[PDB]
Amino acid sequence: QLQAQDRIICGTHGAGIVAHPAADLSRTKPHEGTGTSERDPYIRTLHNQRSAAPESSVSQSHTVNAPTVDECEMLAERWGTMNYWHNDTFPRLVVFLK
Amino acid sequence: KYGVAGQQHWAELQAAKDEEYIQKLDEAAEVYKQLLDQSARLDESRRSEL
Amino acid sequence: THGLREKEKHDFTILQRTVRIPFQGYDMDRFLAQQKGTPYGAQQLPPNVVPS
Amino acid sequence: HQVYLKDMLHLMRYPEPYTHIIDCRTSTQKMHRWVPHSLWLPRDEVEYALQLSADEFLDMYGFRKPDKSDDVILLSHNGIYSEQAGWEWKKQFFQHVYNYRGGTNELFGESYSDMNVSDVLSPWKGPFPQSGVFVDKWSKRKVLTRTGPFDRQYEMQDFALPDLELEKARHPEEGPRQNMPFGLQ
Amino acid sequence: MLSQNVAKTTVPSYYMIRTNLPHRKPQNQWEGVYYYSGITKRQRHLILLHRKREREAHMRSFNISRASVLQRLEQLSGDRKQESLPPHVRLDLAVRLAQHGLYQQATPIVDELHHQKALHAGHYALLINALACPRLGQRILHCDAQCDPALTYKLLGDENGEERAQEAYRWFDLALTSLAVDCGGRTQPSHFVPYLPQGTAAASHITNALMRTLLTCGYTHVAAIPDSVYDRMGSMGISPTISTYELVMLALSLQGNMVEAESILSFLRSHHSEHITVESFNALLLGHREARQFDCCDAIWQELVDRRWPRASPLTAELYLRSIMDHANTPTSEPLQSFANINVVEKKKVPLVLAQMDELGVPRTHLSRVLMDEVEDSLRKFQTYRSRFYEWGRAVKQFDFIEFRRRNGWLYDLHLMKCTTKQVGPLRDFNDPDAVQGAVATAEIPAFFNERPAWERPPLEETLYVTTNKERYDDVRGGDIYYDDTRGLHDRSPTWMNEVPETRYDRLYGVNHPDIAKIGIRRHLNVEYVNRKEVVERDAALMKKTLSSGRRLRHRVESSRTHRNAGS
Amino acid sequence: ANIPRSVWDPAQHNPNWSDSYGHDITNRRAWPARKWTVG
Amino acid sequence: FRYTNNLIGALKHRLLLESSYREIASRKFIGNCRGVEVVCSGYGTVLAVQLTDKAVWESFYRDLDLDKLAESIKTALWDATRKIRSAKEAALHRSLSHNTRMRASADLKHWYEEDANTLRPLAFEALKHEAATPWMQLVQHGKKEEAAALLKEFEQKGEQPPLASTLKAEDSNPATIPIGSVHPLFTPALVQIEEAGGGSVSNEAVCRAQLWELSRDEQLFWERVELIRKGQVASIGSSHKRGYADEAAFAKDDTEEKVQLRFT
Amino acid sequence: YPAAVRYGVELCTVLTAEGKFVDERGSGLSARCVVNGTGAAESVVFDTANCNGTNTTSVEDALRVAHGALRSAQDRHNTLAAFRLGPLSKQSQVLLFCGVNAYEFGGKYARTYAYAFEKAKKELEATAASGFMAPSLSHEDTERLSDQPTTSPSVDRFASTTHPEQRKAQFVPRVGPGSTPLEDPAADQKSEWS
Amino acid sequence: SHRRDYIRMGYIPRYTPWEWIAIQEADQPLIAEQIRQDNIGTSYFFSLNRYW
Amino acid sequence: RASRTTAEQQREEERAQRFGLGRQGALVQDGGPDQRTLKKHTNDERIVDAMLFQQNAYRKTPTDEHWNPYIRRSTENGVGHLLQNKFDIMRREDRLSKGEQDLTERNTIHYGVPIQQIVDEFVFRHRNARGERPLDYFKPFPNFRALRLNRMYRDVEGFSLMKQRPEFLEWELFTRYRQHHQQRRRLALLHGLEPVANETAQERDTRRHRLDEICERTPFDEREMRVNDDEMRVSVETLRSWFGVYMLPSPTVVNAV
Repeated sequence: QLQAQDRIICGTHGAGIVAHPAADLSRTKPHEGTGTSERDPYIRTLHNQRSAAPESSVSQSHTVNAPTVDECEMLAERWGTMNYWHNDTFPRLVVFLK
Repeated sequence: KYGVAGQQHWAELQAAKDEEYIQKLDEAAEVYKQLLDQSARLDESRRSEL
Repeated sequence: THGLREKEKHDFTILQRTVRIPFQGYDMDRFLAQQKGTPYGAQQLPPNVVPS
Repeated sequence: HQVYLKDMLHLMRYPEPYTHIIDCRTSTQKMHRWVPHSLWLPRDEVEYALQLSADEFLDMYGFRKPDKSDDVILLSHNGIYSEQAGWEWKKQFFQHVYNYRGGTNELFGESYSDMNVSDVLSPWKGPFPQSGVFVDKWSKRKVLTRTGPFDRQYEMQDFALPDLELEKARHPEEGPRQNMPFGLQ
Repeated sequence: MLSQNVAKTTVPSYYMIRTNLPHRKPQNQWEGVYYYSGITKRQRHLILLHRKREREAHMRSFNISRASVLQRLEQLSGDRKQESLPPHVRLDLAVRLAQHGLYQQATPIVDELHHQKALHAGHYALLINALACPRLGQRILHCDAQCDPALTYKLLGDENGEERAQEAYRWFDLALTSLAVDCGGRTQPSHFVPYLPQGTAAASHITNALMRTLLTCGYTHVAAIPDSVYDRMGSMGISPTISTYELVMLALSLQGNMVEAESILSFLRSHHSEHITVESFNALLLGHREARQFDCCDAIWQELVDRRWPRASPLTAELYLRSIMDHANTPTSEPLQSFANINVVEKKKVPLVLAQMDELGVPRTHLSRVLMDEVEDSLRKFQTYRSRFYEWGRAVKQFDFIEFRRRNGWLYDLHLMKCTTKQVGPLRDFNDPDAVQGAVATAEIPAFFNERPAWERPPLEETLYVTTNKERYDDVRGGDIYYDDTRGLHDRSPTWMNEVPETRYDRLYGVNHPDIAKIGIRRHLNVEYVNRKEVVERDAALMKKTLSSGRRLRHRVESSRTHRNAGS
Repeated sequence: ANIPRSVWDPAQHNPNWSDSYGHDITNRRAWPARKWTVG
Repeated sequence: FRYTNNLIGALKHRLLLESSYREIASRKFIGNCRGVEVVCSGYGTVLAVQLTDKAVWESFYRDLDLDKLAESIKTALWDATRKIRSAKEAALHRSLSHNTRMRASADLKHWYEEDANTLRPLAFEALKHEAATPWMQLVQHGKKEEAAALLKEFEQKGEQPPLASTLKAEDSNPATIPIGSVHPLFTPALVQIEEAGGGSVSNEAVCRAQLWELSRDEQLFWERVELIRKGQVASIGSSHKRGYADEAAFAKDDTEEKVQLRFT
Repeated sequence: YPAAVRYGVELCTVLTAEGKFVDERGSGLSARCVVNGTGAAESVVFDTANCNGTNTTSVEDALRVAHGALRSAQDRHNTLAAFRLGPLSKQSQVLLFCGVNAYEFGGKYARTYAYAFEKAKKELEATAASGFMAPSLSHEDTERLSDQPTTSPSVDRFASTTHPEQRKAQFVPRVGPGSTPLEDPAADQKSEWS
Repeated sequence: SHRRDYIRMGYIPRYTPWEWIAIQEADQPLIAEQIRQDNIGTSYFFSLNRYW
Repeated sequence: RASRTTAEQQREEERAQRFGLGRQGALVQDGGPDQRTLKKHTNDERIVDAMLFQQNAYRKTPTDEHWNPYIRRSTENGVGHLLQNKFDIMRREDRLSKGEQDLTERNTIHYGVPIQQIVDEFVFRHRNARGERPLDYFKPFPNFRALRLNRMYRDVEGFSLMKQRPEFLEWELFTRYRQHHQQRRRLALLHGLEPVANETAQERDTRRHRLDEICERTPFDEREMRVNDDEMRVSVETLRSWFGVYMLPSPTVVNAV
C-alpha cells in the first residue's frame, strides 16, 4: 500500500525518514559507513542478505483462475472440485465438452 | 537562532568548563593522596612514640 | 584513534532531532521527475554566474 | 617472548636479512666472544639509542637502527640485562622483541653474571611495616598482610629441599618439627 | 599467582552477627549450568593425524590405479602399435585414461576409433562421460576437496577443464555425425529422415553426457550450459530428459542463480510429475548453500521430509548438514557481537535432523569424515540424555569447572568469582536541578552500555597507560574501597639520572641539538665520512650565487619608424 | 534460522505497526468532561 | 621465521610453475576448425597444418575457396593458442589453490599477478629454445651431467615437438628442478651457488661466502665496540660505572636508619 | 628490474608482426599473415593476382603455403622480440651476476636461501604424497615432536608457559568476536571448518 | 547494545531481544530423548522386564 | 640537485611537523630521555607507534587470528582471504559485472535496523514526532491507522495534479474519487468480474467493460463517505457547482459523453 515502497522501505537506508573530511581508499566495516551521502550513510540500515516478500496469505487451493492451454490439454486427466467444474467464471466442464 | 550550530557551540563551552573542572579534580586528587600519606606517617609516629 | 569519527556520527544523531520528514509529493514519480527537471517544461537554467 | 638455543643455532646457520640480533652485554672487559650476526648495543645506552633518530643512531652505534616491524633478538649474560632491554624496546613500541634467556652462559659456556642478584633474601630485621597494615572497611579492625617479616618469598625459601638426604641432614634425628605440639605438625 | 582471586569474604568481625548482610551472593537465575564440551588439545591433534593418514591412503590408492592404467597403456598401445588392437579393447583403454584424468593419451585413440567407425551411439556417450574424470573427482573429493561435492566441481574444472571441454564439444559433434549416418542407414525405408537423429534417444543421452562433463570444466562452461547448450539443444530439436533438467539445475546452482533453478523445478513439478528424482532437491540444496540462503535450504529439506518420494540420499543429508554447519559458523556484525556469537545456536538443531535421518532411513555413518567431526562437535555442544541431566551440574562438577577456569586464567564470566568494584552514579538534568535522586534497584550490566565517548577518553589507553585496581589499606569514611591507580607506561623517576649507571651522553647536559655526529664513533670508524654539516654548508655556499644572481643594466636604442638602429 | 526474517527484513514490514509512544500517550490522555453546557 | 616461511611458500609456487612449464613445453596442442587442424608445440610454434578428412571437406572448400580456407586456418590457430593459454592458467590456478603458505597472505593480487601472459612458455621466445640443438636445450634446462656427456661423446665422435628429447615425463617431477632453473629472473645470480657439475646446491660455496661475511662482520663489530668503549671512557671519569639496583616490591626495611645517637 | 622485464614481456605479447611466403612448387601463389605474439593470427590472406591462368592448385598446396607463411611470421616476431629485449636482458644479466652481495641470494644469506629452497622442495613432495593437501602451517599433523621445524609456528614463544595472565602478545589481554579469548585459544575454539 | 540509557534512565525493556534469546537458547544443551520418534512399536513381551 | 634535495627536505619536515615526530626538547633530561607531553586531540609519534603496536604487535601473518570462523569470515578488510579458487573468483567477477550482489559479501551476516526500530528512534528523537503525526492522532480514540505515522499510500495515483497545498476543494474531490473507487471495487467483489491472477489483456478488457457496465447503473453510497482530519463535509452537488458536472457526472451526462 506504501507508494514507491520498493525504494522507500526496501531500497533507502533509513526508510526515508532520515537525513543525509572522510578519507578515501578506506575499508569500512559493513555495519557503518563514512556518511558522505545517502548511498553511503553513517549507519547502514539495510541488510546484505536476500530480500523476500512475506508468503501470500491468499488461499491457493480455493481460487479458480482462467484455464491455460496446457490445462485445457490435460483437462480430461485432471481432477477437480464440483465448483471447479461448474465455476461461476471460466467453467471447466463446458471446456471439456467443447 | 541556530538549531544545531548553537547546540554545538554550547557543547564546546561545556567541554571547556568540564576540562577545567577535570584538571582541578586531578589536582584535588593529588593533594588528597599527599594528605593520606601525611596522615599515615603521623599515625605511625604516634604509634611508635611510646 | 582520537575518535572524532564517532563524534561525527554523534553530531549526525543529534542533528536528526531538528530535521522533519521531506515532502515526496502525492505523485512520487511525478515529483521526482520534476526535481530532476526531466518532464516537458520543467527545465530550469542554471544561474548566470559572473565572469572572472 | 622467548627465544631458545635451537632457534639461535638455526639463525646462526641461516641468517635472515631483517632479523637483528642485539648484544646488550655491558662491561666489555667481561666480553670475550662474538655472537654471530650480532650488533652490540649497551644496556646502559639503550634508552638514548631508541630516542636517537635513524642517522643519529647510525653515526653513534656504527650500524643502522632496526625498524619496529623488524624482529630483534636480545642476548645478555643471563637474560636479565637483555630482559630489561626488551622492556625498554617494548615501551618504545617495537613489534617483535624476543629475549634469549639462555644467554651467553648457555651459548658459549661462560659463567659471567650481568646482575649477580642473590635469590635468597636477608632475614627481616625490625617491626612489621605500617604500609602493610590493612583495616577492614566496616568494623575498622586492623589486620595483617603477607609483607615484611611474613612474606611469600620467606615462605618459598626456608622450605623443604628436593633432596631427602639434605632435608634429613637439615633436621635433627627426632623429627622435622618438634618444638611444636603433636597436633600442630 | 594470578590477579583474579579477589577476597570476596570480608574480614571477620562482629558485623557478621550484628548486621543482616548475606554471607553469599544470590544464585544467578539466567546463568547456564556449567558442563564440559571441550577438547583436551590432544584429541584435535589425534583427529588431524587420522585425517591426514586417511588422505594419504586415498592418494596412494589413486596413484596405484593411475600407475596401473599408465602401465596398461604403455604395454598395449606402445607395444602393439603395429598390431590392430580390438575396437573394444581400445575403447576401454581410452575410457580408463579419460576417467583417470589423462585426456591427452585417450584423444588419439578415440580419433582413430572414429576414423575406423568402431565408435557407436552408446560408445560416444560413454567416452564423453569418461572425459569427466570420475576417478580424479573421487580422489580429489577425499583428498583436497574437504569432502565437499560443491568444491569438487570447481577443483575438477581447475584440472585443465578448458581442453576437456573443447574435446567434449568435438566428440559431441562427431557423435552427432555418427548418429545421423546410423539413422540414415537404419531408417532408409521408413521415410523418417528429417526427424533424425535429434528425435532419437541416443542424441538425448549424448547431450546429457556432454552437459555432465561440461559441469566439471570451469565457470565459463558451467555458465554456458543453460545459456548456450540448452538453447542449442532446443534449436536442434533434441528432447530434454530428467537428467538434462537436473544438470541444468546443478549448473544454475553452481552459478548461484536460484530464481531460474527454482523455476525449472517448478515447471517439472507442474508438468512432469512422477519423474523427479532426489538430484533436483540436492542441487537446490547445494545452490542455496552456495548462495548463502540457509533459510531456503532448510525449507527445501523440510519439504523433502514431508514428501517421502523421492527418498533422501546420503548426499542430500550431507549437503543439508554442512549448510547448517556453514550457517552456524558465520559471524554477525559488530552491533550483534556485543555479548557473544549468536549463530552458534544453529548447531542445536543437528540432533533434530539426525533423528529425522533415522526416521527416513538415511545412515548416520554414510557421511563424510569432516562433516562427522563437525556433527560430533555439535552433538557435544548441544546433546545430553536424561541420565546425564539427572547428575549434571553437581556442586563438585561446577567447582571443577571453576578450578579449570582459574587454571586457564579466565574468571571474568563466573558468577561465584566475579567482583564488581566499580559503580555508576546518576546524571543530573539541567531542567529541575533542585531535586536529588536515589537508586531503587541495582543490576550488573556490562561496561560498554555506559562506556564514555572515545573522544572524551585518552587515546590508546590500554597500551599508553597501565591501570591497576586495588583496595586501600587505610580506613576510608567517604568510600571507594577499591580504587584504580593509572600510571603512564613511560613514567620515570624525576631524578632518573642519579639511579642509573653513568653513560657517555652526560656531556650533552640537556642541550636541545647535540653534535651527535661529532661525538659518535662512526667518524673514527670510517675513513671518508661525508659529514652532513659540511655538505650542507658547502651546498649553501655553492648555491648562494645561483639563488641571488642579480641584474644588470641593459642598453636601450632609439627605435626608428622605418628601421632598427644599430650600435657598437 | 532462530530469528524470523519478519523482524528485520523490510520486504516483510508491517505497515499497521505503530510506534512505542503514541498508544501510551493516547490512552494516558484524559479528555475534559465538560463537553456540554449541562452535566 | 616470517622471512623463511614466506620464502618457502614463494619457492614452492615457483617450483610448481617451473614444473608446469617443463610439462607444457613438451606437449602437443591441436586446434581444429572445419577439418583443418593445426598442431603446435608447447611454445606456440606451429608444428603442422593438415586437413583432417579430405573426402568431406574438399567439396565444402570447392577452384578453391582461399577465403574460407584462410579463415578456418586462423580460427584453428586461435583455438590452439587459447588451449595453450588455458592450460598454463589452469596450472597456475592449481598451484594457487594447493598452496597454503601463500594463502596465509590475504591478497587477491597473487591470482592476477602471473596471469596467462607472463608465464615461462612464451611464443616470442619459442624460437630461441625449440630451434636449439639438443646440447643447447640441455644446458638451458640445466642438465649439467647430460650436457657434459653429450659434449664428450657426440661431438668427439662426429610433426613432433622438438623440445621433447630433453623435457621428459620424469622431468615434471618437483625433485628435479635445479636451483639455478627454479627462478628464471634470478638465474644469473642463483647459478653461483649451484655447483659446476650437478643441479644440486654445493654447500661449500655458501659456507665459504658465509664464513667470509662472518669474518668481516666480526672484525667490524670488534672495531665498533672498541671505539664505543674508548668514547665512553673518554666521556666519563674513572673507568667504572654506577650500580644497577632491582626495584622489586619488597619493603625498604629502614628501621635501623631511624636510630640515632646522642651523648649524655 | 622485474618491472622492466614485465613491461618488456607484456609489450612483446601485445605487439604483432607479419610474414609472407611464396610457393616454390607449381603455381606461384603466396600467403601473408600477421601474428599477435601469443602465437595466434589476426589475419592470414592469399594473393592470387600473381597466379597464372591455371587455378588447378589443390587444398594441400594452400595449406602448405599457409603453414610456411605462419612459420615465417613466427620467426619474424621471435627475432623482433629478441632485438627489442636484448640490451636490457644483457645489462640485467651482468647486474644480477655482479651484484649478488646486494641480494637475499648472495653473501651471508645464500645459505639461508638454499636451505629454504631445499625445505620447500621437501614440503612440496610431502604435499604431493598427502593427496595435494598442504600440511598445517603449525605442525599439528606431525606424529613426532622432532619433525616440526624450528621456524614452525608450533613452538610456543610466550614467557611463563605455565602461569596464565602472562601468555599474551600485548600488554593487556584482548578478546575476539564477542568475548572469546584471543591470546591463547583452545582446541575446540580454533575450529577450521571449511 | 546500542542503547546507552539501559538502567541509567530506566529503559527497562519488556521484551527480551532476539540476541539474548539466541544466547540463552545456545547456552544449554538439548535432551536427546526429548524428541519423540518411534516406528517399531511397543515391546509387548519386553521393555518392562529389563535389567535391574 | 639543489631543488631535488630541498624538495626531499621539505617533504620530510612537513611530515614530521604534521605527525609530531622527534623528541620534545632535550635528549638527556634528569628524569629520563623519554619525556612526552600528550595533548588532547593531537598527533604524536608515540601515538602512531602505539596504534601500530596494537595492530601488529606479534603478527606473523595477516591471517594469524583466523583460527576461528567468526574472525575468518569477516568482510571488513575485503574478500581476498575469503576467495580461494578461480571458480569462485570468476563467479564473483561475473556477478559484479552483471550488477547483482556478490555472494562473498554474504559471508558476514548483517541485519540492518528494523523499520520499527527506525520509527521508534525517530519518534524518540522528535518527542512524539508531533509534527508528523496525523491530526486524528490527537482525537479522543484514534485507531492504529491514525496511530502509526503519516505516509503516502497508493490511493493518490492518477489524479489531478496537486501541489504542496492543494487548491480549494480539490482534496475533497480526491476523497470523493477515492470513495467512488472503493464502492467500485466493492461492487466488483459483490458480483463476479474479480481481478484474477493470470489474466490476459482480452480477459482484463472484457472484465473491465462488464464492470463499467454494471457500475454505471449503481448509485453511489453516501454513507460510506467519511472525513479524516479536517476535510470539510461538502455535498456532491456543491462539488459539481464548484468544479463542473463533468468531474462527478450524472448518468445522463455519462451517456451523452
